[PDB]
Amino acid sequence: LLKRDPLNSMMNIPAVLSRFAGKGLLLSENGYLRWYVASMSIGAVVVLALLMVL
Amino acid sequence: MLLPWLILIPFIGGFLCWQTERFGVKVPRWIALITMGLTLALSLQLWLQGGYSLTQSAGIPQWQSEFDMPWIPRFGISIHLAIDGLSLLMVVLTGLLGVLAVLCSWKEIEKYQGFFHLNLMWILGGVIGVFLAIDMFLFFFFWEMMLVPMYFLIALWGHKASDGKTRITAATKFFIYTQASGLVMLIAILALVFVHYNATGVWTFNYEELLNTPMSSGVEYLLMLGFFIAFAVKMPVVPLHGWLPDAHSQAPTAGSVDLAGILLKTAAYGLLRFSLPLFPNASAEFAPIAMWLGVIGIFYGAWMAFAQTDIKRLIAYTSVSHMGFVLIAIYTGSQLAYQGAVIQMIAHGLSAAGLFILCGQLYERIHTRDMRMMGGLWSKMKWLPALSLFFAVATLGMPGTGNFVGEFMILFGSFQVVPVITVISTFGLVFASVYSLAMLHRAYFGKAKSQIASQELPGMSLRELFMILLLVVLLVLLGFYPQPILDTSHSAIGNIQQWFVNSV
Amino acid sequence: MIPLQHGLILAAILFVLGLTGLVIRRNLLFMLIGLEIMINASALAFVVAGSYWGQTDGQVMYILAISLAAAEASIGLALLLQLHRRRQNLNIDSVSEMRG
Amino acid sequence: MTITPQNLIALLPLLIVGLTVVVVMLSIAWRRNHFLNATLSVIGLNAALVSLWFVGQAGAMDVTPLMRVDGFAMLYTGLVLLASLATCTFAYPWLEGYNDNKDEFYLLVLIAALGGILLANANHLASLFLGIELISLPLFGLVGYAFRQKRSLEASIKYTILSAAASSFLLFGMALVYAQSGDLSFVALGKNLGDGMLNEPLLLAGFGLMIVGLGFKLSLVPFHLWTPDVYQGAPAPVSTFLATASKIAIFGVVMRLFLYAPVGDSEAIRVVLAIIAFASIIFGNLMALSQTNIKRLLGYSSISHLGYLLVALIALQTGEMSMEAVGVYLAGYLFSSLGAFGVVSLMSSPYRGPDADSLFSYRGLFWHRPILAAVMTVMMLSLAGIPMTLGFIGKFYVLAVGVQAHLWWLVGAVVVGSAIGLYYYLRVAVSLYLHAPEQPSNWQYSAGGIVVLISALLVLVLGVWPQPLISIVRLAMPLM
Ligand SMILES: CCCCCCCCCCCCCCCCCC(=O)OC[C@H](COP(=O)(O)OCCN)OC(=O)CCCCCCCCCCCCCCCCC
Ligand SMILES: CCCCCCCCCCCCCCCCCC(=O)OC[C@H](COP(=O)(O)OCCN)OC(=O)CCCCCCCCCCCCCCCCC
Ligand SMILES: CCCCCCCCCCCCCCCCCC(=O)OC[C@H](COP(=O)(O)OCCN)OC(=O)CCCCCCCCCCCCCCCCC
Ligand SMILES: CCCCCCCCCCCCCCCCCC(=O)OC[C@H](COP(=O)(O)OCCN)OC(=O)CCCCCCCCCCCCCCCCC
Ligand SMILES: CCCCCCCCCCCCCCCCCCCC
Ligand SMILES: CCCCCCCCCCCCCCCCCCCC
Ligand SMILES: CCCCCCCCCCCCCCCCCCCC
Repeated sequence: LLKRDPLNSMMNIPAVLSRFAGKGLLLSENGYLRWYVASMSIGAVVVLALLMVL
Repeated sequence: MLLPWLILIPFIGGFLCWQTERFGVKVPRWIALITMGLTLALSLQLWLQGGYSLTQSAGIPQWQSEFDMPWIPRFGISIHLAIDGLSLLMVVLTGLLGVLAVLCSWKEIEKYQGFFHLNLMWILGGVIGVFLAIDMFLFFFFWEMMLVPMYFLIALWGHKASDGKTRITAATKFFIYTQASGLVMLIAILALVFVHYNATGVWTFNYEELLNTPMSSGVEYLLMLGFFIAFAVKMPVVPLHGWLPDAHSQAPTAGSVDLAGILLKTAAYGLLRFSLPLFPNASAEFAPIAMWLGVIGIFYGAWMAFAQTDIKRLIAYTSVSHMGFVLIAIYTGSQLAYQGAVIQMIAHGLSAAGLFILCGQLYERIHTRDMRMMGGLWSKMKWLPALSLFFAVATLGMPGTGNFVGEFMILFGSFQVVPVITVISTFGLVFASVYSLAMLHRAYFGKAKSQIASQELPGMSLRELFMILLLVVLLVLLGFYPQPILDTSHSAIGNIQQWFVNSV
Repeated sequence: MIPLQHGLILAAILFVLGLTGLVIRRNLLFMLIGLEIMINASALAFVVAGSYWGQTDGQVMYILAISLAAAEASIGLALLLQLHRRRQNLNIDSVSEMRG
Repeated sequence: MTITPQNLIALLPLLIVGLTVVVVMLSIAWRRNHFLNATLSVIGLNAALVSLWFVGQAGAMDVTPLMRVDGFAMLYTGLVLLASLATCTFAYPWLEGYNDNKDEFYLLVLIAALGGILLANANHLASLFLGIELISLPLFGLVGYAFRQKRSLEASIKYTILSAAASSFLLFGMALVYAQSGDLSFVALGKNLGDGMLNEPLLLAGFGLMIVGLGFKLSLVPFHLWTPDVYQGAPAPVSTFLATASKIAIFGVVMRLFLYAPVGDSEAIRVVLAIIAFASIIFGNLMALSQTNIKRLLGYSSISHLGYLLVALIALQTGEMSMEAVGVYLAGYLFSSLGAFGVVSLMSSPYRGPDADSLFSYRGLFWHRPILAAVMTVMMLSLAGIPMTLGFIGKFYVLAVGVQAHLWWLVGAVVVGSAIGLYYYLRVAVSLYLHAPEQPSNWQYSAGGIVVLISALLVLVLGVWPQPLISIVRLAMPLM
């Protein structure tokens, strides 16, 4: 039952999570200028809303 | 004034080892042997002139030698070195292990061997530096600067039969583990320095002034936890052990990088000199968790070692089990268990060095590390199976070797403190005998399981054989006469123990 | 007699109109037109702020803003001419190969 | 206030760079000589450094309602001038390969250095706006200097459109702030609010729009998506100048703005900047994981490093060593990014044309150019924060500033992003020492080589021995 080091795999889980998160984040770098402008306006909306909340 | 030179001699020796690459390929090994012998002889001289057998515990801080020079005076950071009995035992141990590593990396006639020697001496001088530094930033700096040379000679100089992607993966895993834990230790160091600056007004990184730091229990617990995570990656403590078998298996096949970097545990020294004196109350509350992690490490390393088909991974898991014993010993607060932990550290270094050197020689003889591909090697080799039998007997815990002295003195002190953990650990010694005999039966006994095990293998070279026999003699001397080592480490061990138990 | 709030709201309306015109159009020319709308709205807001306090600084910032607008319109129309003369197409989604 | 003669003795780098612009322009009008115009540019920038020494002999004073010159301004001016000099040095072999007009590159580089100097000495919303435009629009020219190259034209269009949008956002925010405050001086941004009324919504929303523009300029998440495309598409010396000079100058003027604005210690802006710094560190490190292109990877790295800088910025008013930490980090980041994008520049020099690929292929660099592989490895370790490098000294400074201000979330973000950075930086370095399957002779290429070796020696020496740079940054205190 313990020939493949399960504790090593459970400690290797954050590397898998990091790879999945990086692959997911790289989808937003699609190269479209219109999406870049849209993301700038979305970030402006988020920053303004956060500043108005606090 | 020899500790600054104790760290500088390996650095200059490695630098000139790289420099003399123009003069030949057979040249830098002699320079490497010269600088490692010089460091070892200087450490032996400081041992002989130290008088550690006639000094009494007079309260932390108490050093045989001390030195301070302001490095970053803006932060109050200085090169602050010091030495006492335990630190000197550690530096003598890494000097001997570095000499063995140089003698093991012999006849490596290849281009850029001078850079391999430069990385080796950077690692060894760094280990000496963390063993000698008593400035917290300087200690952390030395702690983290072995990482680049170890990474480069694992990823570039490692096990050549494996793919280059595997060596790079193992090196990156080792680097990420140790450097992330080091950054956590840096956070703890910075928080401790800022707490002392707020509570007093004096800003410093000196260890002797940070000892008297009034703080709450939770803050001390968090600082201790940062230090403990940094030490638990390098100890190794389960489940942070996972870098170690792949780092060993993807180490260079000579079997010198293991001796130079891994096979001396700076983490046990770090716990003894920093986790217990700086945070004694937090260590006292943390002791059951560390003890049960040590028990889990003992049995998990034993079961892991039995399950391997690779000898090198098996030996790495034996190291995990023995360090579980040492981790139990450190948090007992017992002087007998502390001295047993010191003996166990030294004996583990010698015995694992012998095991890894013999495994490297066996791999050069048979071109494989798979235990299902051999058997009956007692009738094919002239010296290797009997020396391997001795070293498996030693790491089995047999009396007559220093491993028994360390292990049973740990268990005597622990049974004075924690009886149930001691009982479970002695059954761990049964498990140790099981995996040692399993390795001996799979490798050297029975019939040949393939074609490479059916031929008369070449004999042992005299340099390799003589340093293996030197390790054998030192282990037997440690088993039968450990008194000089105990008299050397007694004052430092007693001071740490008294500071730990009088603060709780 | 004129509120500062009304002039600021008018400038904000023109700014967000320029922003959505910038986003929704694939043609680069209408993107440049929306950029001109946004910068003119910002200059208008500076004029309103300067005229409210009775200061000359609003018109000075207006002058700096229209200097910026002139220079950016020049550079953007140069880039649009380059895109049209090298691709014969003003579609901005076709200029998208750098990604990842 | 008006201008005195001593105020002119507190203005020399601006005048020197402007006169260099005029002289280089008239020399172009005389003849199209690449060597002479490049040399005139580098002598003008060196003379601006000597003028910085001369004004260091002078004191600190408010030269305009706009400008304020103190040791803070001289430090940032020196960083900007060093970045510009390195850019010209890397640009000469690149422009030697470029079969079109070459000296316009130097004219725009000098004009951007002038804007960086203005941002370094800016004490006023008008000067900040003008300096931002003065570093932005020459970068529109420089990013698409090779406009016939399709990637460079793509990067030019992207950076031009997005920077015009960000300039509109910043200008609108400045207008709203002026509508509230009634004064464009930095020290009056919140002066007319008292009794805990610092959280007025118009001032906060104006500062939010300025934060959108500046965080675009600083590649802060979520205004960061332009960075890999613009970095990869731009010419490599232009990428060097962008990554070093633009971010250093804009972060210096952001440091000054948050220092003297009374609204700088509002909790809302601090929380928003903390979220932006957290997201920038984590997102840049995670997105640089699987990158085989060195320029895109360095763009994500720039995102993470500006996140660390933002962490240092948040602890300004609570702590004391925050501006010193920013100075030390900026010096280390300047030298590291200079060396990194410099190796990218010299291996992409000479310019091979609009049609040929500019792919780097760093794998196996040691076996045909060992010293550049060593310098690339040193800067990869420096951007990772390895203790033998000054990048660690900056990391230690920002970690100390986060510990002192008890910014534990940002400290944990620094540690986690540092580990992810270790993965991708060490992958790049070990790839440099791998084996390549299959695949100059002037003195300006050697000048770029000695520039990257000097930067490596400085980062290694100040990694082992950081005290001279610490004492250099500490004396550069401003007029409080
Ligand atoms: C993911 C990898 C990185 C690891 C995580 C990142 C670091 C996390 C640190 C969490 C710290 C939580 C602190 C909670 C309270 C904060 C506010 C507060 O009340 O602080 C109290 C105190 C300041 O009050 P004062 O009286 O001035 O201090 C004198 C102390 N007697 O505050 C102090 O005195 C300072 C307290 C400092 C505490 C130690 C910080 C480092 C601890 C080690 C690292 C974190 C734990 C181990 C790793 C977790 C798993 C990765
Ligand atoms: C993509 C991967 C990365 C992202 C995902 C993974 C998670 C990353 C983050 C991990 C770390 C989380 C934060 C850990 C620190 C929490 C600090 C905290 O809550 O402190 C509260 C308190 C502070 O002390 P306080 O009591 O306030 O002092 C003043 C009066 N006494 O504290 C106390 O009183 C003491 C509290 C001690 C227990 C908290 C720390 C637990 C640490 C667990 C790991 C280590 C476990 C031990 C070692 C295991 C083997 C190595
Ligand atoms: C309860 C009161 C009385 C307690 C004392 C009396 C009872 C205990 C007696 C235990 C006797 C066990 C004997 C096992 C001998 C195995 C020898 C052998 O050759 O085993 C086969 C194998 C060899 O390994 P290998 O070289 O790989 O060979 C190829 C694999 N066939 O090797 C193996 O497979 C390894 C076998 C490992 C056996 C471990 C035994 C541990 C015993 C612990 C005793 C604990 C007592 C208390 C228990 C808890 C009570 C609450
Ligand atoms: C016991 C708990 C309390 C103490 C906690 C102590 C924390 C610090 C010490 C432990 C660190 C564990 C790190 C585990 C991953 C180690 C890196 C690794 O395994 O990398 C290998 C892998 C690449 O493998 P490969 O298959 O080659 O990649 C595909 C491309 N060929 O690489 C990858 O796939 C990508 C690797 C990305 C970088 C590594 C992941 C970093 C994640 C954050 C680490 C900080 C700690 C967070 C909390 C940990 C859990 C408590
Ligand atoms: C009443 C008689 C006055 C005689 C002297 C008049 C001139 C004195 C003040 C001169 C100020 C010159 C300012 C030049 C600024 C140039 C800025 C260039 C930026 C690139
Ligand atoms: C502190 C900086 C640490 C990294 C320095 C990197 C540069 C050192 C000088 C060059 C060394 C090159 C060694 C190449 C060895 C290749 C071996 C291949 C066969 C195993
Ligand atoms: C995706 C990567 C996420 C990384 C997260 C890193 C988190 C590190 C640990 C942060 C712990 C913060 C604890 C704050 C306690 C504040 C107590 C205040 C009391 C007044």
